[PDB]
Amino acid sequence: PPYTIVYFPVRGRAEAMRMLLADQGQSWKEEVVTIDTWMQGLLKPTCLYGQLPKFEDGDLTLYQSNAILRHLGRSLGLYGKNQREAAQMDMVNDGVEDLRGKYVTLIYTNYENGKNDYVKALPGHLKPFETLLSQNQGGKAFIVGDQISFADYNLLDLLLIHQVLAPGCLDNFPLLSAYVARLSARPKIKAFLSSPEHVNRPINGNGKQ
Amino acid sequence: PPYTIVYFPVRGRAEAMRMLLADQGQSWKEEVVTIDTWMQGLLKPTCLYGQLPKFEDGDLTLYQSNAILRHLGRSLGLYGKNQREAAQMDMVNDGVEDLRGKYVTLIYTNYENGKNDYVKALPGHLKPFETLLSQNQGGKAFIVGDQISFADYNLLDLLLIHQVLAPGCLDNFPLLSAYVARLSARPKIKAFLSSPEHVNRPINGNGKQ
Ligand SMILES: N[C@@H](CCC(=O)N[C@@H](CSCc1ccc([N+](=O)[O-])cc1)C(=O)NCC(=O)O)C(=O)O
Ligand SMILES: N[C@@H](CCC(=O)N[C@@H](CSCc1ccc([N+](=O)[O-])cc1)C(=O)NCC(=O)O)C(=O)O
Repeated sequence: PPYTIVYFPVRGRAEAMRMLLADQGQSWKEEVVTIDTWMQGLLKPTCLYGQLPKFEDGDLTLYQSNAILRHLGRSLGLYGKNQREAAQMDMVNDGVEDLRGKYVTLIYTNYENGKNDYVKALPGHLKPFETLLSQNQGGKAFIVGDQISFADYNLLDLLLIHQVLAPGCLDNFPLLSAYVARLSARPKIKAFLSSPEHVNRPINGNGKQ
Repeated sequence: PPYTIVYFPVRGRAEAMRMLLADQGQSWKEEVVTIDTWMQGLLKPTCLYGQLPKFEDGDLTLYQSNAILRHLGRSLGLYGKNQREAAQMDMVNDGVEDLRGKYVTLIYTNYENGKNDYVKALPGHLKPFETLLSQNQGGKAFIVGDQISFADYNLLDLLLIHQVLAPGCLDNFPLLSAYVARLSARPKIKAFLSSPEHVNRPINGNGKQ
């Protein structure tokens, strides 16, 4: 710390790290970049991969949303208790990111013509996570183990935006449903989900959700 | 241990971990799954995400190539000397994974009509790595720190296949060129890169490269 988040005025790839920080009682500076400013072409070229979010831990400057989540999980005790749990949380996060990539393409490239096909293919993309919970204390604890990890925050965030995109996508996934309701109930999480910062912030940058 | 790689008869997303295991003097078993066997649909459903590669490390089974690479780095000491380097390495690997994703898209879904555009845009995608090396000991060591890490193996593999796709794409990147030659010169990698198993394995599933 101190933490600073440089990103567009949307939840997108910054919301999971925001929940994580919040749930851990951490504070951070918010450096919002409007599309207008972005198109000026002054910030983009100074970005490692020419993209946001950009993360600053004071001395360390980072890019790549998942790399940032992993850094936070590792430097905050949210990365499992051993090497086996760490490997599994990664396997989980990788799956979360694959689905997120598809979500983004849909939202920004073919919402109208693709949504119908997306929602229909969604169940087969959620099952792997339902299966992971069943194999872990009947799905009573977390995605991996019994302690909140950076992978949970990413998964939770991914499931929440999908419930918005398709209201009943978790109806056939008991474990995931309760899992979502539970984590959301967590004091600082529930509070984060109701804060104006979050509430007023659009999920995506094109007004689609 | 022991180590077992379950994947199609190609290098693709398994060559980097193989090269990694090779440079560490480690041996492993290969369970080659053919296209005809995969089409039977017996194995696919047993995969967490319905895809390969599948990795077995003793009683630990893993899916997702980058999760597998991270597991090996952590367990074999190829994940930096501290948190700062670990975060930096994930930032690199994620970058490598974004370009790999685009590479696969070109190869499998738009090779003939998109290659020109891809190669023309490639310099912009390689610049970040050149930059990363110049900021680390002037670029005489590795991608992050003074010790080889899982990120190097993934980047090295990606760079090698891009030289096959676009001969001389590293001509305008002195650090990245010398980097490849340097790492490819490592005795164990030098041997792997010329080993029959590696050589006899096509780069991708459709023969295009
Ligand atoms: N792998 C990278 C992917 C980053 C990425 O896609 N970044 C987008 C923003 S998230 C998606 C997004 C797009 C637009 C808005 N907006 O408000 O206009 C918000 C979010 C970006 O920087 N785009 C700028 C560019 O490439 O030039 C990661 O995980 O961090
Ligand atoms: N994010 C996952 C992506 C995995 C992936 O794309 N897997 C492909 C194989 S690598 C790309 C590939 C495709 C085809 C061949 N082939 O020989 O026919 C080889 C490699 C797959 O399992 N496809 C089967 C399916 O989805 O049903 C990861 O990083 O591991």
